Amino acid sequence: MKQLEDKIEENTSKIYHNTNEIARNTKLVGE
Amino acid sequence: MKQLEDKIEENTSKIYHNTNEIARNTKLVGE
Amino acid sequence: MKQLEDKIEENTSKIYHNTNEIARNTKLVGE
Ligand SMILES: [Cl-]
Ligand SMILES: [Cl-]
Ligand SMILES: [Cl-]
Repeated sequence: MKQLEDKIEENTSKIYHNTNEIARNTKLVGE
Repeated sequence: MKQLEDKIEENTSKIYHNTNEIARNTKLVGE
Repeated sequence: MKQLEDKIEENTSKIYHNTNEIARNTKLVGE
């Protein structure tokens, strides 16, 4: 349970960083 | 358990939206 | 529990593929 919460959080962190990288790419492809 | 399922689903939703944004960027960088 | 671990892993896999696609876009927007 605690390790599963850990694993969920590792995913949440990866998502957070992906969102920020995507946002950078979005800006660079934008007019 | 139910809240953990919730949290997993919040991640799944964030991923879904990231995938669609990535796809938009992929198209805009494509020839 | 086992299915929840499954679901977490489905998210981890989606994230992995998103990270690689983002990286491709990052390179294509880079100088
Ligand atoms: Cl997750
Ligand atoms: Cl992207
Ligand atoms: Cl993601």
